[PDB]
Amino acid sequence: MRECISIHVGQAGVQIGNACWELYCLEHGIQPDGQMPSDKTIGGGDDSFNTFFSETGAGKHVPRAVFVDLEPTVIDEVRTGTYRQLFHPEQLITGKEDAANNYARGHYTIGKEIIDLVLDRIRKLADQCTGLQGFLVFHSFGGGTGSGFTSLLMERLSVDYGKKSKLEFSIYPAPQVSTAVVEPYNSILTTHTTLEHSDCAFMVDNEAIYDICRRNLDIERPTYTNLNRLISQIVSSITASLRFDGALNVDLTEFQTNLVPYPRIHFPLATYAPVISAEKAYHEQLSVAEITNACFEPANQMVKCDPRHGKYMACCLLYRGDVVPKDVNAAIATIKTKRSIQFVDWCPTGFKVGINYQPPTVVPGGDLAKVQRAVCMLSNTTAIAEAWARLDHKFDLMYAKRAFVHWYVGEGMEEGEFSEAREDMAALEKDYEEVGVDSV
Amino acid sequence: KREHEREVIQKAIEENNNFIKMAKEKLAQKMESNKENREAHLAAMLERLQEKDKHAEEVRKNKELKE
Amino acid sequence: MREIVHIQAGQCGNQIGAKFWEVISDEHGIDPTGSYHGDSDLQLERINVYYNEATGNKYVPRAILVDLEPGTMDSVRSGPFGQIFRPDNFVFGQSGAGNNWAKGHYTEGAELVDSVLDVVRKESESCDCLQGFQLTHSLGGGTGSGMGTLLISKIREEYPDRIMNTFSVMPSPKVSDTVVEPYNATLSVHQLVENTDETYCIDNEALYDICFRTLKLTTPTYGDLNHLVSATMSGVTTCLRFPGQLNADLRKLAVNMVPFPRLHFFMPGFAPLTSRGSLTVPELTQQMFDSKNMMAACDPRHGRYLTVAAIFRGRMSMKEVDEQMLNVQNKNSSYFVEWIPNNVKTAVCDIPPRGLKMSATFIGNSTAIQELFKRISEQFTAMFRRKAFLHWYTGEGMDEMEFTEAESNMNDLVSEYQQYQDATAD
Ligand SMILES: CC(=O)O[C@@]12CO[C@@H]1C[C@H](O)[C@@]1(C)C(=O)[C@H](O)C3=C(C)[C@@H](OC(=O)[C@H](O)[C@@H](NC(=O)CBr)c4ccccc4)C[C@@](O)([C@@H](OC(=O)c4ccccc4)[C@H]21)C3(C)C
Ligand SMILES: Nc1nc2c(ncn2[C@@H]2O[C@H](COP(=O)(O)OP(=O)(O)OP(=O)(O)O)[C@@H](O)[C@H]2O)c(=O)[nH]1
Ligand SMILES: Nc1nc2c(ncn2[C@@H]2O[C@H](COP(=O)(O)OP(=O)(O)O)[C@@H](O)[C@H]2O)c(=O)[nH]1
Ligand SMILES: [Mg+2]
Ligand SMILES: [Mg+2]
Repeated sequence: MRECISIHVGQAGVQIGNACWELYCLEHGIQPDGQMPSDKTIGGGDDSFNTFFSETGAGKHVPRAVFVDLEPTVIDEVRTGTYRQLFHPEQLITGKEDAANNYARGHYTIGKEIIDLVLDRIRKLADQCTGLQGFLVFHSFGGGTGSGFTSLLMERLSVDYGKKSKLEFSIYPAPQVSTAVVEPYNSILTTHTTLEHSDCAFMVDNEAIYDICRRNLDIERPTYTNLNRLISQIVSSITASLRFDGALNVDLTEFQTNLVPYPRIHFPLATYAPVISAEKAYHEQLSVAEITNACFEPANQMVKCDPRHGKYMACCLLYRGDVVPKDVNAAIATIKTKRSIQFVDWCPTGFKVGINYQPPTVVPGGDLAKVQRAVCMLSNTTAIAEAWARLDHKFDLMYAKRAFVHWYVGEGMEEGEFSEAREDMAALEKDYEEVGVDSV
Repeated sequence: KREHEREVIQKAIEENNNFIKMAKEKLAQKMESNKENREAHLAAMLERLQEKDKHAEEVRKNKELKE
Repeated sequence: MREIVHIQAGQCGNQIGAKFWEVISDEHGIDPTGSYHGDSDLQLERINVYYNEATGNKYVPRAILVDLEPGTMDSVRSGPFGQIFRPDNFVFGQSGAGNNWAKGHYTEGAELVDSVLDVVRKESESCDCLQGFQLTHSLGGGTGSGMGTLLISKIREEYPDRIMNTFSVMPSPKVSDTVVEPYNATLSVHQLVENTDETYCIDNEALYDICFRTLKLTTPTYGDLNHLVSATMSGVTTCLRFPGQLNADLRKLAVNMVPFPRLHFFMPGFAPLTSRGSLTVPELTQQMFDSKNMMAACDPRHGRYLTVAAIFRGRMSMKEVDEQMLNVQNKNSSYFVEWIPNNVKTAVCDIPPRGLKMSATFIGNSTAIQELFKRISEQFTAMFRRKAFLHWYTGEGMDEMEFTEAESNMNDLVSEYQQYQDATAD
């Protein structure tokens, strides 16, 4: 029961999915061949990790996941990689021609040729679930597949699965590792098209992860591997409540109840601590107080914005490792006296706390030090709208000249889809202003 | 109260079914509108290229006449 | 994989085409006999883009050699790498073009174009997923100018959803004496604006000035000029031939470089460039943005950049490359349009060229390219003013209106580049 299906779309989604499933196997003691010596339930079971792994008769624990990309070279690395025996070939779906950084090609010209096959494979995973809870969709904003194909999939998923929950991990574009000038276009197009089909979306700003890797890990020029290994730790913290059980464990859906006050306001701000190198961790044992204080340092946010200049509508703390409530409550009490935390007047000001006792782990040969305790804060702040504003401004600069629009029109799109998507973003920015105004 | 309980859950079913239905129709309209637009652009491209082919035959026909 | 079909037409096209296949065969470890003798698996990872794999583990260029006279193609066959080409892909006539665009486009070229299309289809049908075509030719002659643009329009009829890319050599009186070259160039550019997706402008005036002024070559030969083209052509195709993230295919390159369909004429550049009788990341960057290193006779500080692609080759600090690329953009922000944010993309390839340890290739879409077209337009209108040499073209069936329309279309191209150079955000 309570199974979750993961769907990794495009290069970013696939490569982040690689880091997540590797980290999941290490956390659960699953070997690269899928065997799990600790699991005495052979062929099945209702353990907490069974929400993310199915089980075969031969004792193989298979990710409940689909990998889809419109070109094959990235998923080909999964097919021949270390964890190639983890997945069945039917879970790794590829085309031959990618979307060329063009939302229109991912949503229409190329994506429509493979969408039925993708839904068929997703249906095959769903049929093995006794009580499917929903989907987790990993994709980039900037790519043609991550933007165009994802929105097509999300539209199709609403039709085939009704109101079944759909969560996103979305990769927000950054100039340091950007590959296309039209990434602001694809971002606005896919945000508008997916908005009504997503229940909750965790944006991950590549520039924020880039800075964290440079500043906190002393990495001169971070690679995707550097970024993805950090992103997987944050994804792990968020899904840990689904994959482990405990007395103090709080289900992600229960955090979701607090995080989403209106359907469109469903973009939580994530903050993760501690991100520290092995050299710096060797001296320091970072306490509950220290990692909690770090959650309110804006330099540790997954999206660059200033919460001090916004208002809070929710604040959740997801602890993992050697953490007891006594120390959490003491650390929160110190935070509330020394930190600028202003809530809107229409919601309570408490912090919702969850604790997973399973300590975090790291992939061998990584840069993150192995720590005894960690925490991911999920907050709903109006300040995250600053991320939309930066994208909308770049959209406006290009669209006023209709720059690159001919590539989209040539694939069948109309200018009206651009203006319609941009007005939806304007309304969304306006929605974030209104929810922060005091009542009367 | 029993009839109100049945009207609530009937409303929930009707709302979900209406969301599915309207999402299915909007998507079918977008894919059809996109298919027509892209085909129309490819048609205009070929018609311009075929206008160049007839012009190349009028040039060859014009050279033959002046002999 | 994602196959490109290569076509070379005319004397110049087959000349720079042969040099292109030698430089990249060396980089991929392919010998003149088609066998692989390299030492890195990165050489074979994307070899299918430009090479077929035949029996005996041989690698055959996916190339088609076209000319209206056998002279240039016989020298290619008996050249250094002549044995590597597929003998069935040699399509040549006998009559010749006589440096007449009308003969290449309408009469002698149209007589041979169907024979060229037959071998195009054979190569394209054998493609897992054809991405498009690249054509090497000159605009000043007859075969490459006239029949090259004819091949472009005929291929675009059968592959309308594929990318059409050209390496077009612009005529200059510093290199060629033929007087009707401004006519052939203007008639060809009229076709390239409509039927190609991206064109590298290989200006012979720039190649001469680089050889003369920079390289201290007193008497530049065609071998000298083509030496620069091969270094440039190797550079601008590195992203298509080796594993990479940026501009890895022709369509992604077009989406990054072409903000408006008609403005698809790129200004290529290379660094370093110094005479034989005479390096850091900051110096590579400054040189690659310098007018003296551009393969088009255009000063980029006379216009503004719409888009730029910069490829660094060799072992170097990526952190330093990122800093220097941000540095040159911030210090020269006036020369980049503010309404296209983040319009400079940078790639790094580990494997350097043969002779150098570090190099840089520059691909720029600059409104200063209008200086190149204004030069061709000025030479065109100086002859069309007095109706000079028109009888070579009317004798093939052409009317004066075609010349007027080609002159108006290129004048409009100049106005477009000026319109977007003057565009502002606020
Ligand atoms: C390219 C390059 O750097 O050119 C200059 C020119 O300014 C550069 C700066 C150099 O340092 C200088 C000066 C050399 O001193 C060097 O000793 C040296 C190299 C590295 C040779 O080039 C190589 O070996 C490369 O790997 C090369 N492949 C070929 O060129 C063989 Br087709 C390549 C480059 C880029 C991509 C793929 C392949 C060329 C050269 O003759 C010399 O150029 C010329 O005299 C020349 C004359 C006319 C036109 C063009 C060049 C050279 C020689 C002398 C052999
Ligand atoms: N964090 C992270 N970001 C990535 C990764 N790969 C790509 N990106 C980002 O994703 C954006 C580019 O989109 P991609 O996912 O690579 O493109 P795609 O989804 O495969 O779509 P197409 O290739 O155009 O068909 C850029 O902003 C990249 O920085 C990754 O592995 N990790
Ligand atoms: N850079 C370069 N330019 C050339 C070469 N051969 C010819 N050209 C130029 O091309 C123009 C003549 O075109 P040509 O190739 O002879 O025409 P075609 O063979 O009939 O198609 C002149 O402007 C020459 O300067 C070459 O090998 N290298
Ligand atoms: Mg991709
Ligand atoms: Mg000649």
